[PDB]
Amino acid sequence: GNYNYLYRLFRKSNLKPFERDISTEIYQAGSTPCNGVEGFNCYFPLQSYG
Amino acid sequence: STIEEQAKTFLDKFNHEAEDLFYQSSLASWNYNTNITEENVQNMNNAGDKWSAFLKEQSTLAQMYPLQEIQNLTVKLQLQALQQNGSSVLSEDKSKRLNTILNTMSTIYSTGKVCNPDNPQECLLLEPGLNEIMANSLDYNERLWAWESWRSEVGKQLRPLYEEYVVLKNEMARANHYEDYGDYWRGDYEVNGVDGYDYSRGQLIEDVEHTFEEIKPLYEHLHAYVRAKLMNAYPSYISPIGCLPAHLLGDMWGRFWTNLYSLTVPFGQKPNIDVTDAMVDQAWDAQRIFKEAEKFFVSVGLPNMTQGFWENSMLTDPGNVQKAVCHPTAWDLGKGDFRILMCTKVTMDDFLTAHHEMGHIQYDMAYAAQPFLLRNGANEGFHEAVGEIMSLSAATPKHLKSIGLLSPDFQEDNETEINFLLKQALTIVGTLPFTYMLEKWRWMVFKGEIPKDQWMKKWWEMKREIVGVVEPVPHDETYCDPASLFHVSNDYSFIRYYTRTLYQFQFQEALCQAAKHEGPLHKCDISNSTEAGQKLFNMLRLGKSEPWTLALENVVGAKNMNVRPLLNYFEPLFTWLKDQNKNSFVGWSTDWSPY
Repeated sequence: GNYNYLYRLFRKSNLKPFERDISTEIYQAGSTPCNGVEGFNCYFPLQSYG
Repeated sequence: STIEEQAKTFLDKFNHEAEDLFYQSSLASWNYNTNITEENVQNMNNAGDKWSAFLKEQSTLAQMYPLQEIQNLTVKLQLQALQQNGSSVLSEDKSKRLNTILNTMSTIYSTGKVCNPDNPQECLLLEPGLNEIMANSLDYNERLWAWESWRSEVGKQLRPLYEEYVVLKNEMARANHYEDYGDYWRGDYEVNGVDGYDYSRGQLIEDVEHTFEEIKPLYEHLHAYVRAKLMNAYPSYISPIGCLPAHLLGDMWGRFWTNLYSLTVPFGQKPNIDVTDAMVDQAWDAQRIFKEAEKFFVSVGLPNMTQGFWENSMLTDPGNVQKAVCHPTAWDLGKGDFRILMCTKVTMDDFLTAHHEMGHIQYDMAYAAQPFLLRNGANEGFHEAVGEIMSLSAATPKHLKSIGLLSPDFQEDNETEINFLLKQALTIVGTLPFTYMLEKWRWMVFKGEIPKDQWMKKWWEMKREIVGVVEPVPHDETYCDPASLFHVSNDYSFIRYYTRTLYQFQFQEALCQAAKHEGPLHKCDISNSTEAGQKLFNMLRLGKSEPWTLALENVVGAKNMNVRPLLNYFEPLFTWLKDQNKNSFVGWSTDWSPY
């Protein structure tokens, strides 16, 4: 398994044409604020490929 | 911010996180099955433990998502398939004892012991032994002795274990906010949340009973024919009014009647359609067999095999250099790679088993366009039926003579057709009443209709009334007869085979009428028909995303499970059986126990 290539999966809005994002803040799907740690609706934005 | 978005996010995360683990587990299992070493078993055990830990971890987060505030049917089905508690809503000691009982029953059933009396040796395992003694022998004494020993030594010894197993399964089923374990097993065919296509969980029993009521005449005629042909072999052992014994069914449990073809053959002077010797006379191997199977599949409309299918499959037994299981299995990795593990010989049965495995791989590639929670067949019988129909349609003499196996100048006599129909009957319908009786017994022992005692009594009375089998030796209330099978001693259902049998004839009739073919169904070849292939490909893409009723309506046009295709298929044989049973007695009677 080659876990060197990753991809962004969770976002809060659509991206603009020819846009590049560097911030890797955790996604929030619920009303509960994510205090920098994972939880019920607090997931990591970057996901690795196999 | 709503529940639907969070549910979709969790589902996508689980599907993206579980695919790699499932692929690693499948690769470890493949390396274990293709190479028996001390490291492959450890790797497979570690992969299984990791998969179990991941599945147990990704269940509490899924249970928190409510199901009564969901408008999407696919998300609801995926959550229902993911929130399956199973053996989690119980106690620690209870679950540990249940697992211990399951493991010890599995070990006792897998090891086995013959231990013939007055002989300090020859106590063999499930290896070659009483199997061929009960399959291809004509001696009554040794068959009766084996049928008594296999049921008395691996019988009452597991009676309290089986009782505790049933009690714990009923407790687990009732603790999961559901009905008894029988209802938990019947819930596999449950369809809810769909208007018009809804299928009640209790309607399956009524449908099975209505199909069996119409199967009854054909099975009675077949049993009468088998008894008439068997009376000439065992003089003063079977009455033309009584029922057939248990140890004279060509099987340890009487499930399959394939070994009775050599004794019930009407035309013994007419050769069969075995083309095994025709392939060995020229250059033929497993590679050519798989190429011909791929050519047959692509002639209907199915896509070709993947690139990794021809470079990773071990279609040839490597020999004594390494140990590898030769059991035909269809591997569904889930990442575009599909391979078949089978030591394909140049025999005839392997020719159809290869087509069965190829149909399995085709169904896998068809439903691989869905999330991980849906990459499976509609029910537990469709995945096998998709390959079974192809294996049945590929065993026709017309296809063999079109490929180049059978000679073009070979005449199609009716004796060979009658023999083939009788063989198909003995190998298909011979297990339907037994399966029905076993499933009804399991349902009644799990629901609570049967008390703690009088299990074997009701078992034998049903095997005498419904089935035409009678025990040669009377058994008391202490023996454990029904636990002599593999599905009962390892927690496996049996209605899947009955559903596959009731669906294969429907699928065959549909694919034959979609190609504008005239004549009987037993000679209808599914070849050079793009419309039927396209319909089958569109139907296989549903899987678990849509209910099985919609799939049956799209592939056939019916919303229930009908048996009329089976009658239309067996009519050429049913009429012959009626004409042959004119000077005999049809059916059987009770109160004829050979005591």
